[PDB]
Amino acid sequence: ERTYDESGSYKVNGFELFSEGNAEDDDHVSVVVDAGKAYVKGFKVDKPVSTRISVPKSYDL
Amino acid sequence: ERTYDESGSYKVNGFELFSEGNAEDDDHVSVVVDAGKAYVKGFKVDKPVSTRISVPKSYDL
Amino acid sequence: NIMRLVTPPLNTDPENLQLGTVTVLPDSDEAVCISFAITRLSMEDLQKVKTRVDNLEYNQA
Amino acid sequence: NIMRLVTPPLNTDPENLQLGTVTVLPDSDEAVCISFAITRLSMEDLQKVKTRVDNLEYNQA
Repeated sequence: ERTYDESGSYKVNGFELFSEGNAEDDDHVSVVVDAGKAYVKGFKVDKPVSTRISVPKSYDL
Repeated sequence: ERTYDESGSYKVNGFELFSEGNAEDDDHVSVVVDAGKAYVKGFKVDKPVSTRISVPKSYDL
Repeated sequence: NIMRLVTPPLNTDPENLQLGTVTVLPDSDEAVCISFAITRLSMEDLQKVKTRVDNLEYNQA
Repeated sequence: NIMRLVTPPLNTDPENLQLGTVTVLPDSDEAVCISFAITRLSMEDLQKVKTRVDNLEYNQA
């Protein structure tokens, strides 16, 4: 509560976004979010390693 | 952890410097650090007293 | 939307943090990943910004 | 080094806060001391920095 009221949400380090194109599924594009540290709504977040995410490919016409 | 993840290290008051030349040795110069407070690596640090130190004179050629 | 007009989804949720934005090009494995997260300022960085403003006003003088 | 070229020692240790420096004149009791500690900034000071930017961009208009 004091952390959020004093300084709000912020990133300390990490969580950079990169496209890697891993072929887990032809209908998805695989992206890497780096390891990182942040304070979100005043609560600490601390990941040691990167996280893999996938977005669906755009097919709307 | 929170203090250092947020602010970095910082002074609050004090820690001026004065070269008083007190003759405790002929090979050293006496220096006074004035009474001060700081937060360093997230911990709280306080010195209610002007603190004496000395530096060795330069004789290198 | 067409790549000339496509824009990110607008979000106002205070309890989550934005990490960044990713573009998917139309029907392609190609994706462009871009960092935008709320990276912190220390006391020191704000003293550097203060000093830059002192230069901007003296340059204006 | 000679007084024209002398510089303080380059450090990058996170565990310390710099209070200042001492320059000792060659073969003398005299020493020049200078402070360098980062003091904190309050939101009153930061809003004053934003207010200075308003006046400088008003001067720019």
